[PDB]
Amino acid sequence: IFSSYFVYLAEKDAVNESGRVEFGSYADALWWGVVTVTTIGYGDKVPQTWVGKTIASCFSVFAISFFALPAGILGSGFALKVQQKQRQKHFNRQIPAAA
Amino acid sequence: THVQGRVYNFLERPTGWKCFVYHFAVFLIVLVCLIFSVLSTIEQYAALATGTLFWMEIVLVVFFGTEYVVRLWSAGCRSKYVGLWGRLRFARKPISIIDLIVVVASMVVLCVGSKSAIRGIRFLQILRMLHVDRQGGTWRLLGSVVFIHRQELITTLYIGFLGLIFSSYFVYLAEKDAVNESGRVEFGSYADALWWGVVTVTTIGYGDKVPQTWVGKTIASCFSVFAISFFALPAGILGSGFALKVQQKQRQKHFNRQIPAAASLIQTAWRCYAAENPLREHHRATIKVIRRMQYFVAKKKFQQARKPYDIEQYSQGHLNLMVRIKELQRR
Amino acid sequence: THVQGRVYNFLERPTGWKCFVYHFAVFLIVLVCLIFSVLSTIEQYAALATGTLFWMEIVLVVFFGTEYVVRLWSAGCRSKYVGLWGRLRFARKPISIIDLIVVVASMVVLCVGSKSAIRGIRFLQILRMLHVDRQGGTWRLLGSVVFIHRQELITTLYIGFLGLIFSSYFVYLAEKDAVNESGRVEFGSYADALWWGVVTVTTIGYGDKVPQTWVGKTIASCFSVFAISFFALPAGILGSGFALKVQQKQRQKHFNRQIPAAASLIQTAWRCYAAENPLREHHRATIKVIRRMQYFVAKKKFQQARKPYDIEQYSQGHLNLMVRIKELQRR
Amino acid sequence: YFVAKKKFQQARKPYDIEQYSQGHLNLMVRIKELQRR
Amino acid sequence: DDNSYMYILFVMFLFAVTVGSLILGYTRSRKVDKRSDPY
Amino acid sequence: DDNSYMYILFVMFLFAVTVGSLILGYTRSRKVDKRSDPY
Amino acid sequence: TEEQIAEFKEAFSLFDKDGDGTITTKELGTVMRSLGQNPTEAELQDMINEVDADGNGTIDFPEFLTMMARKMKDTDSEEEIREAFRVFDKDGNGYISAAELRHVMTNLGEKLTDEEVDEMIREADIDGDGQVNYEEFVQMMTAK
Ligand SMILES: [Ca+2]
Ligand SMILES: [Ca+2]
Repeated sequence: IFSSYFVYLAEKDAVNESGRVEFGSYADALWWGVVTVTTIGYGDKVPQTWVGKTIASCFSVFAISFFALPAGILGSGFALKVQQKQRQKHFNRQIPAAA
Repeated sequence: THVQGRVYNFLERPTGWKCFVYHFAVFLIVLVCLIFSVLSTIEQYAALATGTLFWMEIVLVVFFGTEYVVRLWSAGCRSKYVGLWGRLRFARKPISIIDLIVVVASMVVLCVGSKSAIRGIRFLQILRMLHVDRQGGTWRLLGSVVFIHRQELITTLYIGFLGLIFSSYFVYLAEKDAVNESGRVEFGSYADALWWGVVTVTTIGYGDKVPQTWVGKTIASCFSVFAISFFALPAGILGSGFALKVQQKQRQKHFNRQIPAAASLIQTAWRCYAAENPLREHHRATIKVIRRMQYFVAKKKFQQARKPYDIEQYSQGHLNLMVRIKELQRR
Repeated sequence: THVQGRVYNFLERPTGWKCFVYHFAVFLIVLVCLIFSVLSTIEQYAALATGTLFWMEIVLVVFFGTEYVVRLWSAGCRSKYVGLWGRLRFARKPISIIDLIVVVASMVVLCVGSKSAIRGIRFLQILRMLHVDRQGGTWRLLGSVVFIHRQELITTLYIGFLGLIFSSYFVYLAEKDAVNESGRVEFGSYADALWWGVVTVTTIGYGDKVPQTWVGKTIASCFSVFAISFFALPAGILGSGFALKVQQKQRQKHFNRQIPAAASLIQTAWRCYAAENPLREHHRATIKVIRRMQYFVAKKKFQQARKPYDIEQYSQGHLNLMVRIKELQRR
Repeated sequence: YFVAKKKFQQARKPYDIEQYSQGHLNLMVRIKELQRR
Repeated sequence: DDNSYMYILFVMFLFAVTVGSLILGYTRSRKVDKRSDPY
Repeated sequence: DDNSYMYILFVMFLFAVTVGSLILGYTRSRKVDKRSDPY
Repeated sequence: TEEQIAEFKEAFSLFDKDGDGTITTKELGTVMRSLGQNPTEAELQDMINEVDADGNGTIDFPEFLTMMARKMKDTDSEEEIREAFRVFDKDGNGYISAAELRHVMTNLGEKLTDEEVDEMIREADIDGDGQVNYEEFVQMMTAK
């Protein structure tokens, strides 16, 4: 929300190589934010002014980390719950043979 | 003193099913306001943002301008700061330095625009998202997980930035004079080749700049694999570090529950032994009932303070070891 | 000998709040220099890089040309090498082989350009980033984590490169003769289809080459999922491996603290027992004070050598087990 | 016999990730010294 | 920009769900005693 | 290339923060005894 | 205990070279230096940091008497010295040889003299073998 507003302030009036303006509104700059925060990088909207490329660099690294976080989090969490079912499923086998 | 302390517990570090409403609702009002503000730049939905939005902003700064003074006046219920000179160190708390900047700067921008003016309202309307998340309970997690893992983060950022500084210079030497399919030169300067380095080292791959000469594609391949690994490293590092700190808070939060229920048993067992000496006789005939009555409640609370652990199957290294010492101890 | 050893500890493996300044400041000077060097290729900011930058480079090589000789002369304070013939194995240390190449090669390039010339200064000005990170404490971590995990890395790189060699050949067979939307043929050769394989196996996706025939899109889908997994594997592998080696250094670094405080207690307790026999009488009247005095300081240091562990809640498998043996042992 | 004694102590003391005694540091000794009493 | 209000509304609404979950967590919290844990 | 100095300055400055943190770590280090640990 | 609680106070204020009730931590850095120690001021301030439980630095024995009234021989400080052998133990049993005990005695912490460390393991190696057991030492340290 923050750093995809500074890009729009840096790129509110600047045209492409083909005569159109990319960052026309805030929603265009936010489509860009979601797209570049999840590392898609379609390539429809690239900031052309050299102020906006610096902000895109900073926000790129410092938010690609925090959006790539839940993959590792749920990857530990899924392999720790099936091992917590293969404890109680063995403990359900142990009781009638200890009876 | 009652009222001031109640108001502190209500506005800061809040608790109770209605404080939630208040705070989250102030936040949802901020969110509606910022939504209309960002829709005021679509050039086709700009008619919706009329002057009533501006007066809904001036009543909003009217609300926050007394909200800050309420939280300032209700700050003297703290042992860390008292009075008026002590309360300045309450305004060292950076959420309050952010909030003061928000309310006074938005008031100053609204005054000059009422006697690029509306553009400054967007930044000081984005900033009001941060000040309703109280207690800073999120940044304290990240600022400690990064500090615990400072060695590996500094190591992989140094190696990745060294690979980016080095191998995005060889591409520029391999592509200093070569044109695109459309008549322009991509890698004109070093900064173009470095924009490329950051972009291809974080696996974005926009596609504005691709090396055309076949020397540069080999270097791009090598540096691609051997630095995509070192820039994808901190995701896994902080992913372990975040799930290891919340489990280190759910140890001490259970250990803070165990202690008053390991106090309520001993302090009541001494009471149950003190039946000899605390008409003064039939008043002592009733206390032997209650000192045996509440002792069993304390006994239930102590067994409920250790048996529910939390990830509750963590006895899987010491299954028989907790019993194999005690049965030896009984012999 | 004092001076030479002091200079060694100062230039190499340095310590103390001022050595930091010296080293990091030399590094920041290198960084300003490389910044101006890479701005000398923007074709619009090229006026800033005048000849005073070249003379700031020749005074820089003047500074490093005596810095290397200072670190060479201050090398004889080491047990590994002495004198002049021994010091050649000090120049086997690859940071010094890098530094010698830097200073002599930059001097040689500056001599011929003073009697593509300025272009060689950029590489030998990028190389001076590496030589101020002393001790090689970063590459020793990575070169051991890769060596510990050699099996899984070799396995997944073999499977991923086999999938890349195989399935980026079927795309070329499916797309050998097919034109783009703009009149060119993308997959002309095998190397074009392999550039595509590396690019799409590391999830870049530039977009210069997309398979157009509907046979090739299916193969691209299959090989996309089933090799993106095996190329995203080493991030998680090295992410575990880096956070497991720093915790294996914070074991032995605490165990190096525990030993001199487990020596200072026993060596002082023997001193406290040796009160019988070390006017010679009142001099022995004072030593019984000090042998009981410093023993308590050693006792505090030994309990501060084991109770602060480090991730300090690691007693969560053996909570009652450290006490349930001792209370059995007292019976 | 002494060569075999050296080989058996070289068969258990080099473990492998060789600092895995960090849950049972004093527990391997606190049973044996109890066992000697 | 025909349906371009939708993007803004959706991103702001995901942010709102996350912040609301944070506030529920802090309110449904149990105690706020700063220094009473190891004593 | 209007504001094109900014990109170079920013990337080089992030590298500088990382290398400075490395140097602080090595200086604020405690000892440099090579072979004195297991003896 | 009745015969030692009087003449000990003559040695208690003996460091100040006066009659004041002062442990004289500022003058202890001269008294111990006159005895032949000469420590640093950091270790000197660390002495009364844990020796004097009051907290001033010079005392009329609240803890200077309690330093004397801590025999360091009961079961509250007999296992903490027994843990100091366990940091040096290899393969259990308290294997510690005379060569290894001399190796650790003359090298680490606060070192002994050679005339002290040469005869320190003498009564703990009465059998003459390569195992100075800790139980044979703390039995000698039982009266310490
Ligand atoms: Ca005095
Ligand atoms: Ca005192």
